[PDB]
Amino acid sequence: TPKGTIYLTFDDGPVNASVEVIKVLNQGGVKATFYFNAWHLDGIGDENEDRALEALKLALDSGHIVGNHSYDHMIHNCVEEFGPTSGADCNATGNHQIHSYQDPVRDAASFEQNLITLEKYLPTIRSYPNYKGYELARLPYTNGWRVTKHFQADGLCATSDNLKPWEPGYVCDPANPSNSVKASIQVQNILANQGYQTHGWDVDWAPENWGIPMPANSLTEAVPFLAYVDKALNSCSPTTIEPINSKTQEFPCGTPLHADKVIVLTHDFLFEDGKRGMGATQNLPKLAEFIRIAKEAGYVFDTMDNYTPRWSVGKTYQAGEYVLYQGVVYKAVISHTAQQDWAPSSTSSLWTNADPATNWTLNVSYEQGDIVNYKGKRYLVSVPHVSQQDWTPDTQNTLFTALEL
Amino acid sequence: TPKGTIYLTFDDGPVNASVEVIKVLNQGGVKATFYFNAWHLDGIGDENEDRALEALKLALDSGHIVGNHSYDHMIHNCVEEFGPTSGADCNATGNHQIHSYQDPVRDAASFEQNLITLEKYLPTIRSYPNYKGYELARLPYTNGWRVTKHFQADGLCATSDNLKPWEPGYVCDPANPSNSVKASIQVQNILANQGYQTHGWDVDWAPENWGIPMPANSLTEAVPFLAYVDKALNSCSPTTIEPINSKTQEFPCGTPLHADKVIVLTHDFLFEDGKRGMGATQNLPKLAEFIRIAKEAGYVFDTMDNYTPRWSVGKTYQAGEYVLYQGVVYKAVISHTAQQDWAPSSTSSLWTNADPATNWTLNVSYEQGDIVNYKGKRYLVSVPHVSQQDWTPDTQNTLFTAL
Ligand code: NA
Ligand code: NA
Ligand SMILES: [Zn+2]
Ligand SMILES: [Zn+2]
Repeated sequence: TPKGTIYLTFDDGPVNASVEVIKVLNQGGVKATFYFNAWHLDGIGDENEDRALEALKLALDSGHIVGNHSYDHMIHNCVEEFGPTSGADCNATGNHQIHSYQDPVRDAASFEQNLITLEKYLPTIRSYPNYKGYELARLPYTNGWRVTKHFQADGLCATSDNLKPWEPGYVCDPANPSNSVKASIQVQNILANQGYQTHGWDVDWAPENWGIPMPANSLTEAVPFLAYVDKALNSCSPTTIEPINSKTQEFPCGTPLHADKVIVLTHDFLFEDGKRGMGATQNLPKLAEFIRIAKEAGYVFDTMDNYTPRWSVGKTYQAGEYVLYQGVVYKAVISHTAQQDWAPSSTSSLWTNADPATNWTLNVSYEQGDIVNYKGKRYLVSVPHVSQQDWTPDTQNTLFTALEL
Repeated sequence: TPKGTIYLTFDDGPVNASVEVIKVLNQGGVKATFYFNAWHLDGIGDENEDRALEALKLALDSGHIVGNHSYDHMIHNCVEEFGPTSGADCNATGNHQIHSYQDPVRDAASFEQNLITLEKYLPTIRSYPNYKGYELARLPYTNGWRVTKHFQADGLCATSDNLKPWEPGYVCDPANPSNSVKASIQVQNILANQGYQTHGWDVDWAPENWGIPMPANSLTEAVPFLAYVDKALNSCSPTTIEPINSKTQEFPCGTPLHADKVIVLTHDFLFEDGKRGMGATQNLPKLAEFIRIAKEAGYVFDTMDNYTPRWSVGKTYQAGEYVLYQGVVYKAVISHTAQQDWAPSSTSSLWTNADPATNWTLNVSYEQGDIVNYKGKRYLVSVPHVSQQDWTPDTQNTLFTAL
């Protein structure tokens, strides 16, 4: 039985480099998750991306999971007017992490636009079970988390209102986060109410040095990176990770769903021979080696659609354990062995709804102090209870108290 | 028992006229369904629409259901280049029904842009249980239907590639529909795979004559319209309705979910004092009276979120009866009484998935000849069976055969 589970996640695809990366994953006998920005398909993402559609098709046909990284990676907030050149413009200024989130509603809508463009270039995409663009997402620049009702946490210094995080004079106050960070929090919540889960990362496989020519060549080697993963295992990395803008300060250390698991973040473009260095030639062998020696050490590889285990007939669940079923998260009320007719639902007494959302819903175990949205108003939970059809916040003055607003 | 159930549906909102209509419903003690086009919120729908946001807010706060009629009512297909004036341009030419659907992928995407814009102007909209824009839709111009696996049917002469239905030389051939109609069928399928249901209508509450100086004034009066509804009840209206472009030729007459129900189609704009006539003054009284005399005649009013009854604990179901549960359609396998811990699902033994979709899914009772989509390929169902996790089409050569 294994040491733990590693989840390879690649951000910022689909681009040309993605193709060889995928092939390498297949040769290594592993699946992975790709959080995509569909603007590359439109050829305006300022990358070698003529093979974008090919790379999307390949990822899906190979059984890899596809999740939502938003349409334009929030570049519409890096410029005054978004257009075909905006990607190039933002790379010129290098202001990706400045004012990255502004209008949380418009920024949230970016993910829905991502859905549209993906289904535009590949009309059959929803026929792929491993297509999870409508369920799994990750916020650009941000190590934030919306997994369960009690497993959520934000990147409180992910983005800035002023200076870049490395510029001298940059200041990060977790207790008084930037307006950009606040906006990104709002984005998290909006996605959660739309049924999305969002995940951050435990370690980042990145250049050891971004300041040199050909920075991609400095990607940590396989063995040492495996060391970093070992240390990450059950060590609440998100709180200790560097740099400061990659931290998840209020991460619920020791939360069950996170035990024995390490989420690896990396980027497709780091594996291409191009403007960032000899990524393909130097780094593809590293990816191949890492997978080989990780399996050898007792690790298994899995994808983000399973990070929360999917409910399955015949398996025994303990009271308090979480599962994922038909897009909804549930928490076991009593220990038992699942059978055909006993699946989690809005009326099941064996399970309660534990989505990381804030809209009032059926069969949720609400605690005192909880706040839910309903029919355009906010309501404070005054009495702990399990919600039901008749007990809507606007008719239950004992359970809920309307707020001003 | 009631004589039947009427479902009032209002299309083409939200606009100024919507406000008073809603009030009339509220005064009448009834709920209704509103299929909206959000482009009015952007102020480019060529109507009195400065109170659009107020009207949407109101319909939701009043308990009315909101469904998806697409962002721009497909006006982007009525012009060469869609823009702020396109609504006006299309009303000028009157070419709405020509080339109405072209690229079905884009046209379907319109229904989704609609979601975005609605949530843009009302960020709290998803906190309304009665907001069903992502689940309930209706295609412009089209009396089409995606209800269950066995209850689907298209408006086969709804739109044209050439001539309008009144023009000389016009012919409608249900067996060889126009490219526009074909595209609209594809749109229906795409929405269904995204989890949508779509509904047509049984009668159309419209001007008796569009050719008079104030056509809105000719809206059928309460009594004669109530007669139309009496006639429509349990007599397969979609097949006999006029004009020809409002017909649903292959509508499943007698299908269980359609029994004792009449869906009324009308438009918000028909109840405004403006360019179409004295809609407010002349017609709002017709609406108010109709409700009164309808209830009196023994009808009850309900909304489209219940057209397929929602699964409820304690109720007894017969084998083959359909319910709606958490956005999915289900069919009872045997007669039973619903109980808390045994709800319809992808693993239930009491129910099978009966969504009107074409993508391969769990717990569907597949029949021989059926065609499903999976990982980019189409498969014929060679052996009838109930689907399950392990029996994916690409690994079960007995159950499925690639095309
Ligand atoms: Na979900
Ligand atoms: Na649905
Ligand atoms: Zn990124
Ligand atoms: Zn319409």
